[PDB]
Amino acid sequence: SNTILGDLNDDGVVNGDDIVMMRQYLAGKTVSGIDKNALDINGDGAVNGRDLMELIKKVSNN
Amino acid sequence: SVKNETVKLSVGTVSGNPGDTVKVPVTISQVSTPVGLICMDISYDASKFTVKDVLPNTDLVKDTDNYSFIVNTSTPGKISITFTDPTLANYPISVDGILAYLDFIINSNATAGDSALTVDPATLIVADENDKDIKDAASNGKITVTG
Ligand SMILES: [Ca+2]
Ligand SMILES: [Ca+2]
Repeated sequence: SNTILGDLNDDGVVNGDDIVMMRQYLAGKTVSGIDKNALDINGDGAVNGRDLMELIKKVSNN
Repeated sequence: SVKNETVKLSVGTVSGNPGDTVKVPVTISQVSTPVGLICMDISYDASKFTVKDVLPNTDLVKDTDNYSFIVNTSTPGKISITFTDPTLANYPISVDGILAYLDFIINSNATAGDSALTVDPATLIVADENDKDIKDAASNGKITVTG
């Protein structure tokens, strides 16, 4: 029931805390409290640096 | 992308004896549009080599204090390198040079001969500061084990 694009921690907002999770996840770290369902931001089937790129864009455009 | 250039990500070559630690570079060339994003995977023979370090060239990869250069080795025999400009403007890659350095440990019981370092061409991504595709091209490297 997380309907906010890029809200990896499912706290209602999209900010640098979600960027931290994406970065830590891309490095292969275990991210506690992460919503794995929110990682594929551009809906292309994979979770990679282009989802981080999109996430950094969304924050700057807020 | 307006230039319609093809950026090439190349992996270098190195020779070493069994048990040696060897350094091989990863280079980017034919850069024209400022690059804000790079995703690339490098495949290696896990039975022969163990990843020791994957470090950026800070004279080219800036803002590494804010995690612009991410490394993932969670998959056997694969190194995933992600470069992103955290500012989307201030720290792009705009010249040809070395992107990173790969340090491998050669298994002491490794056999002599070449072992390719392959850049996955289907996962290679290169984009500008607004995440727009830049045409990419992969060039493989290798490690020559001497005996
Ligand atoms: Ca959030
Ligand atoms: Ca994606």
